[PDB]
Amino acid sequence: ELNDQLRVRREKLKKIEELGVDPFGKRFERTHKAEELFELYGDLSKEELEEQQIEVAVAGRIMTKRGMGKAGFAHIQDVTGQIQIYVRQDDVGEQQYELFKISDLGDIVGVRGTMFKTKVGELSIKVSSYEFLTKALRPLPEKDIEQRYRQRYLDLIMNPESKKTFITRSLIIQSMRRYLDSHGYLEVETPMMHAVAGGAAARPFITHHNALDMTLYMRIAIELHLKRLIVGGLEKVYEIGRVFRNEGISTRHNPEFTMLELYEAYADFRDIMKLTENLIAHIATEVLGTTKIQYGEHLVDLTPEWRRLHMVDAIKEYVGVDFWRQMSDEEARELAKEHGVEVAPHMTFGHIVNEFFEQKVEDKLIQPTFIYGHPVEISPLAKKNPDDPRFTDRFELFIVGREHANAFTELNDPIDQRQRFEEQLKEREQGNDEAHEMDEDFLEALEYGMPPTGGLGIGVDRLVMLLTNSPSIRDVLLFPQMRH
Amino acid sequence: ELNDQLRVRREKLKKIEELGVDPFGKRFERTHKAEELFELYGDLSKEELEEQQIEVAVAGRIMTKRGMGKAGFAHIQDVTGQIQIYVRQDDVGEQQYELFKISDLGDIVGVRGTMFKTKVGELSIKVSSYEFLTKALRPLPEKDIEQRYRQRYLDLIMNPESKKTFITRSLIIQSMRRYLDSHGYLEVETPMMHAVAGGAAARPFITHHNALDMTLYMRIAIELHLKRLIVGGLEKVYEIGRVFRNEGISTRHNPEFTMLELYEAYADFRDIMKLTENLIAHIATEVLGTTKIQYGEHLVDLTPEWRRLHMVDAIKEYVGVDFWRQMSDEEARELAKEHGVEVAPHMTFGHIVNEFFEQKVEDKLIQPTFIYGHPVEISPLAKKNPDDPRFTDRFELFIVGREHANAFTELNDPIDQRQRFEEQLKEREQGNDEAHEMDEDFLEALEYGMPPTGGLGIGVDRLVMLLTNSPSIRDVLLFPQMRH
Ligand SMILES: Nc1ncnc2c1ncn2[C@@H]1O[C@H](COP(=O)(O)OP(=O)(O)OP(=O)(O)OP(=O)(O)OC[C@H]2O[C@@H](n3cnc4c(N)ncnc43)[C@H](O)[C@@H]2O)[C@@H](O)[C@H]1O
Ligand SMILES: Nc1ncnc2c1ncn2[C@@H]1O[C@H](COP(=O)(O)OP(=O)(O)OP(=O)(O)OP(=O)(O)OC[C@H]2O[C@@H](n3cnc4c(N)ncnc43)[C@H](O)[C@@H]2O)[C@@H](O)[C@H]1O
Ligand SMILES: NC(=O)[C@@H](N)CCCC[NH3+]
Ligand SMILES: NC(=O)[C@@H](N)CCCC[NH3+]
Ligand SMILES: [Mg+2]
Ligand SMILES: [Mg+2]
Ligand SMILES: [Mg+2]
Ligand SMILES: [Mg+2]
Ligand SMILES: [Mg+2]
Ligand SMILES: [Mg+2]
Repeated sequence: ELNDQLRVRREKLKKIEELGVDPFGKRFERTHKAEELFELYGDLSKEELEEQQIEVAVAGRIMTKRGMGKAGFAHIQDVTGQIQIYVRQDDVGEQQYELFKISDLGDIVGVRGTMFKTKVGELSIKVSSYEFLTKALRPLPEKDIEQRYRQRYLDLIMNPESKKTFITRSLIIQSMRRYLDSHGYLEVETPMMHAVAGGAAARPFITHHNALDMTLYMRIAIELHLKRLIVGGLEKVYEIGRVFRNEGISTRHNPEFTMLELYEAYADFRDIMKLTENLIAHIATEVLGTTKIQYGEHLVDLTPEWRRLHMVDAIKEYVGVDFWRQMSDEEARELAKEHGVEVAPHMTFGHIVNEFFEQKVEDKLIQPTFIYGHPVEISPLAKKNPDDPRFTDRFELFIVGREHANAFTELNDPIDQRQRFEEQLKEREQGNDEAHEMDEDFLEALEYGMPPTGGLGIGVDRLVMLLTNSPSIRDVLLFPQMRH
Repeated sequence: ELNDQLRVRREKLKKIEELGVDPFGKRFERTHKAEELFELYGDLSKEELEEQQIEVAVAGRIMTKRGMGKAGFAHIQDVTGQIQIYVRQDDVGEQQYELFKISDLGDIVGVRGTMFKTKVGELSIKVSSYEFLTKALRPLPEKDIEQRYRQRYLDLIMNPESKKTFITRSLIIQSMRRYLDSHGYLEVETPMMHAVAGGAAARPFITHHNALDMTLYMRIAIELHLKRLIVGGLEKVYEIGRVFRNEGISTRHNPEFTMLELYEAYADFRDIMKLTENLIAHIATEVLGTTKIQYGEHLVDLTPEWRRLHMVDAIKEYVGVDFWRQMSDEEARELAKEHGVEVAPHMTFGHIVNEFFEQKVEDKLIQPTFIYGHPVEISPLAKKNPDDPRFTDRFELFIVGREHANAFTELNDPIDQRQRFEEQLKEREQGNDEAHEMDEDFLEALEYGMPPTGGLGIGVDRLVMLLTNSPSIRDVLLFPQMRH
């Protein structure tokens, strides 16, 4: 097992050093990637290749190897795929051949040679120069799901498919910045360490600054500092960055994740709905070529315009209870009991409406849907709806049964905002340890005047999951948080 | 007094509501920015303007106001600048004119009207519709440095040159990603919360995950996880993200900053030198239009190729001391005493060489200089130079007397690497509380084989300071860390 093959690999390490070669290599110049070779010469016949003597230089990890006396084959793998190499002793010389023979699966090498096809028609490289680049002290794993996440590098090597999800992830984010940049939004960087962790309902990670002897909280949202920039007059700003929440992991939750937050002065949540469907459609179109995608067993149509549905109307359609009716908190609690909806001590009418939605409705929303009108009690930073103040002009985007975005007509009334924070502090006294805390610096900012604004927050990891048909967030994160 | 002004603004808020207006506004559609207006017709005589009746719609903060009677003026400011508005009671009507009259400096408004020039020919908007958008409860500052950092929004409103710095910052980062993307590097996101804080010599911020009951350290570098991706076979990766160091602030230090870390398989530190100068020169050319820049009292030429200077040769040129000669630790300590170079208990020849450089040489490196050959003792993750192993194939980029980048031919030998960490542990016991920790997970990764690689780390904030002629990092960070 270990120390077994391990001792052998250490032994070969010394043998290589004794042959006057650096077992960990120097720089190496390549001319092609494996895939490029196939694209360019894959359809040429054995004869055509012999007549063109195309010389190339490539490098990669040895994945397979078969020795045959004075000559041998091996498949080396680079970031684009595998290419077979053929090494003959009489061609590369005794010294280089000795290096080929001592080479192990896992070792990394560089080669120069001419393109040719074997009798089975496999495009290969007839090696003229064999360069040893790096000795692998451990063998490639036996070719479990957890190892893929615990040791991502092994996943990337053994499951060539896996890298594609991450390449696509980069294209998704680049497409996102392209759209926002071209539409006038300024990409900014605001603090990730806050005096007060606000902007969302979540438990924060607490830390300490030694030199300044100060308690800091990793940000649970980007909202409050971006709003300060709107007060500052920047008008259109966005930030795609890490957010941290001290909470358990799930197929859709990781303690550190990437969120897009953006704010636009002079817009309201209806404008943000349009921006959201356009942005996501733009991304899907550029990256996948279409807005009609497959996710799990669902055919999801991301083609704008998406469905708009008030949360109360959603509960009426999917459950049957009509919360448009003015009722007491006690009446709402009774309904919750009758319909199997779990509620907490601090909850009143608004919280209960939301619980009805989350527990009995949201998982049925497969096609992109803008659920709007969130009760005021759970929307401390959103402006109340003018017609019915029990609700706010806020919406959440639901796709394949989960929330992908959250946005609102931002609350810019400082007096109302202070009141919302006071109500949140009261909720905390009643058991809601996720309630928003007071932020006087933020209220001060609002007092200098924040224009009417439309704000948006998108879970980038979740969007990447949707567009790559990944069932878990652990599949779109290179190094997801692992349990002890 | 200020207290008096607050009461007044508080009462005006009530009078506006009494006028049936939402004092915090609704969405407002605009057609132009203040600067666009001047660009499109800042020279068009009042005649043509009067004939064309060019209707426009803008919005912004009232910075100045003047006039009495049934006609008045005001200068509103948007993200691009200021534009004078002319409001006449006989045009907008009684109710709207009353709103104009009650409007305070600081309040935000939207207007629709036609372009025109006053007697003095000042481009202005002849208002046809006056929309009150937001009441400022606090007065704008009457037209302190640290105060501008504490309330960045006030700075952005009162000082237009500051906002430009941040717009330029975004352009610099955009230009950086374009270059890297176009040169084949894959943009990735790796963990910011680590089991073991490694990749640099620095004190970490410590935190705790409750549900997992796990101690986590905010990353002090991005290196170790990116190296895992190189083992993973990704070949070219980069990440521009936040890094956290539990240390005091300075003219070029903030507890959380942005760093670019990049790794390229099959390249060495010389290749990285070229990449670094080409990248920075590219960004300068794109953003400033030239590689000739000004920083403080210095004229800095960023045109490649930059000077390459070995640390030992730099000390010889500036201090008159030669460290190429083989010498004992005591001989080095003797030289340190003679030249007034402070040293710590855990220091030997290698550390002392670096102390000579940092204490007597670095501040004089104004023009871009690649200082290379750092002693192995202070380079635990860099490969030793083949000809003189007392030094490593590492370089730091110095410009205007400070370090902007750190890079090396990566140490891919797992056996050597473990030994480097062991020597680091020894130093920690000798008083070096910034010594690197023993990362078994990282060592395991190298044991599967990491190809020869060239790595780079650039302080983005410092690069932004350089290209925006900002004397402090506090000038290029929207919200720099404030003291208590
Ligand atoms: N820790 C947990 N473990 C298991 N189940 C849990 C759970 N927390 C909640 N659930 C369950 O998931 C369902 C919905 O819960 P909700 O609490 O209503 O929604 P959420 O998934 O927690 O996102 P959040 O409400 O915080 O979004 P936010 O606007 O702040 O932020 C904006 C966007 O950021 C993204 N986002 C938020 N948190 C994220 C995370 N930790 N990881 C990745 N993305 C995240 C999302 O796209 C979100 O729309 C319910 O069944 C609930 O019980
Ligand atoms: N906190 C402090 N306050 C006052 N004086 C101090 C100080 N720390 C050091 N000094 C003094 O500055 C001079 C040089 O000290 P050094 O310790 O050699 O320089 P450094 O600025 O600390 O860069 P470092 O070595 O940590 O960067 P790294 O490659 O790891 O990482 C790669 C790149 O990241 C950037 N970077 C590193 N730390 C940063 C930070 N905290 N903020 C912004 N950028 C940073 C840089 O561009 C660096 O090249 C000496 O006089 C020293 O005493
Ligand atoms: N929940 C959150 O993280 C919010 N800060 C996302 C943005 C909502 C609209 N302002
Ligand atoms: N000291 C640091 O932060 C290094 N991780 C910067 C990169 C050096 C080259 N690998
Ligand atoms: Mg949550
Ligand atoms: Mg939610
Ligand atoms: Mg949400
Ligand atoms: Mg430092
Ligand atoms: Mg240094
Ligand atoms: Mg440095």
